[PDB]
Amino acid sequence: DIVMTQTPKFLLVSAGDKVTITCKASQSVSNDLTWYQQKPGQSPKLLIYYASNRYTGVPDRFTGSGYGTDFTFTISTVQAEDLAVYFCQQDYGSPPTFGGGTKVEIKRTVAAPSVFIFPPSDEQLKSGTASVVCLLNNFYPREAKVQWKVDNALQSGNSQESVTEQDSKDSTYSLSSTLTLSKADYEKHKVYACEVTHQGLSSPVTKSFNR
Amino acid sequence: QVQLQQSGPELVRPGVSVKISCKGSGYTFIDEALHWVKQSHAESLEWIGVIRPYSGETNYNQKFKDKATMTVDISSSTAYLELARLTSEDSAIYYCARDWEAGDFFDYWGQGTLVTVSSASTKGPSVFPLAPSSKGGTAALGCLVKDYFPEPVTVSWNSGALTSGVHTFPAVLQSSGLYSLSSVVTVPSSSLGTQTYICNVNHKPSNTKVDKKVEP
Amino acid sequence: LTPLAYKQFIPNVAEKTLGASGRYEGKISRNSERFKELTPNYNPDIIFKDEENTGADRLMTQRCKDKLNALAISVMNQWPGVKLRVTEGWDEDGHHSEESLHYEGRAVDITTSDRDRSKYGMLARLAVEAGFDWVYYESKAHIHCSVKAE
Ligand SMILES: [Cl-]
Ligand SMILES: [Cl-]
Ligand SMILES: [Cl-]
Ligand SMILES: [Cl-]
Ligand SMILES: [Cl-]
Repeated sequence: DIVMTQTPKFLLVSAGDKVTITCKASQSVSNDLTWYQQKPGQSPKLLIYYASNRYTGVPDRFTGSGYGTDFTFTISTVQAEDLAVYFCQQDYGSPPTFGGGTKVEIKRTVAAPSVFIFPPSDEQLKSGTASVVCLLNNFYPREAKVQWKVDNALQSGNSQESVTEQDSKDSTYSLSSTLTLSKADYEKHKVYACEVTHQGLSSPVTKSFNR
Repeated sequence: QVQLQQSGPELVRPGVSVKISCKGSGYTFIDEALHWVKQSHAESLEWIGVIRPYSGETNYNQKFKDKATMTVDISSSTAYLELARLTSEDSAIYYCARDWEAGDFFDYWGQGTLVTVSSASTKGPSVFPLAPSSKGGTAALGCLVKDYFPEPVTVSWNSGALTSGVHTFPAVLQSSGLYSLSSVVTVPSSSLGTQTYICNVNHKPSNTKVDKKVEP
Repeated sequence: LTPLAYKQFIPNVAEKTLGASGRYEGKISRNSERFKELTPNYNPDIIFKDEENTGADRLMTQRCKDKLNALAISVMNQWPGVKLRVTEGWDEDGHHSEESLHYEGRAVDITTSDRDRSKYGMLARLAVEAGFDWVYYESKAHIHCSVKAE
């Protein structure tokens, strides 16, 4: 089976700059090389086939080259909407095989998060657990410190964070941190605070509520 | 408009078989080859095989010879992939995809069917409001979709009417072995009681559908 | 007769050069004055896939019909019960790299009716002998043939 080695694994690039991705086959595969783009959540979308032919409607900024083992995919002037994993595929040999992919991430100016906190619902409390949610909305870059404080005590081991894929319009991220306590523990304390440190903030932003 | 519509996500026990479906519309079904592709953590994308409805010819990747069977029902424009004797290595997204007779590469893909192989029972989510209390130019609200298994869940707002400003976070696996996520949306704060906000949660493996109203 | 090899083109020069099918003059669309130069091929012994369900694949130049019609005969002679098949002809909707001769009704992608890929190298040779100005074994799934402009 033909092995497709794709490099690099990851790319960080500003809107307007060039992207160069390489795929090398373990044996020559003519020009039987296809490039796809998979945006987050979505099925792959075909961009280039026969190494260099653009599919119907694919913008001019995407090109491809090569014949034999070594193939080059270029985005001439990368756009915000171009964030995705790109994959090559050969079909010279049977079975068709794919490369391992290249993730293309956008660099943009610093953007501070807007911060929001949400107490647990009464509905949830009825059931014996309290989830407290802190939301960091539309920020860049991804690195952020989110600290929970209960009656001004810094918590650890009782929260989990999740981060969105980069937004295809504004190239920001968003993050949720969820603090999970038993109803009993929740009811022992008054002040619940989410404290956020981020490069875009002059100093840490705290959102809080009193139970 | 060419469309490939696949069947929903599947929780399946090890040792059992699963049959998933792909219905083609917007072109002459019998005329084109239909391919199946597996996407997992382990191996990125792998081609499983192809079925040619016009001839009934099948070609399998040797790696799936003993795992996969491809069939088609011309009368319903539906291709089927049966995966037998499932182990955890079969957990993955499975896509169908068509070629257009330019070569064995694929313009139209299904949306993917997520197959989770596990002995655990399905569990549908509890859906809790993330209540706004903002009266800044913008308010945030959401739904906590807590304690479900397996993946995936979908979340829409106002039945797909609201899409801008929506963020549905990747699920996290809790220590309990159950998933949890939040879906949030920011809305100009003037529109809080000028528009109603309902999150529509679907967890197909448990046949759970919740339309939860989020209010101040 | 010797089959063409995979990815072989005859003559051994680029399609749009003078010794082959010559220059791309420009896209013909349904309103064109040049649209009148295209006429439909309804040869009953040629299968047209008609991907778009418009009949567009049948519209082609005079020279294209002549060569295609010759090929239809030689295909049936080569493999009794099998016929020439056209997968793509004139393109009104930009399904090709720009400057494709499909935009001028001067190029077809072809198979045999039975979609037996092992026949396609021989089908390509038949296309050469039928007088197509450029023949390219472009993929396992089809042969690309074109003709000079009128
Ligand atoms: Cl803020
Ligand atoms: Cl915001
Ligand atoms: Cl930081
Ligand atoms: Cl297992
Ligand atoms: Cl036949």
